[PDB]
Amino acid sequence: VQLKPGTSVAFSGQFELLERANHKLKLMVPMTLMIIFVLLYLAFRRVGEA
Amino acid sequence: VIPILMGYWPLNRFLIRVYHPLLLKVLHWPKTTLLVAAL
Amino acid sequence: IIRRSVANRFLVLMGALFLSIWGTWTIINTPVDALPDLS
Amino acid sequence: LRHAIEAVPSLNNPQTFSEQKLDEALYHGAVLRVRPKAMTVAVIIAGLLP
Repeated sequence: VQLKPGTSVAFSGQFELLERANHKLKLMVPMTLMIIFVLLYLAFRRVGEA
Repeated sequence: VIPILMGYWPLNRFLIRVYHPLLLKVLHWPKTTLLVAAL
Repeated sequence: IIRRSVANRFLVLMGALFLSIWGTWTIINTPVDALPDLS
Repeated sequence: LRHAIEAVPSLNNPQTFSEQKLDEALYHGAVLRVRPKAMTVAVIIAGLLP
């Protein structure tokens, strides 16, 4: 496709946000486990039980 | 933190040799040392 | 303050590792600029 | 220097006309304590020269 002088094209939709939202989730899911592990160990003072 | 990872894990002779006599001579006369410091 | 910290040193090491990871992430994700806004 | 002068020489001064050990105390406090001060000065100058 060729564009005429003084014309532009852009893309958008719901996906624009999803790719971001999901990404952010993948950053906080691990940390959670971490802040959970440090607690479980503190409860048993041993890594095996956690 | 430093104590934990510290428990887990030629040149000074020259400094002492150069410091000994000056230190002795300074301790001999402290007042003159303070005066030259003021100057 | 020093003895009670070396006592439970495993938790201190785990916290230090978590802090290192968090600081690395914050460093790789920190904005940049030349000079602060003086206007 | 305070640790040095506190450890050994706290017994001879009560006897008047006693300054030989008072100087040996400062010597002890200026022979084992030279490496820390030299290291501090060296690292302080080196972390700023660049």
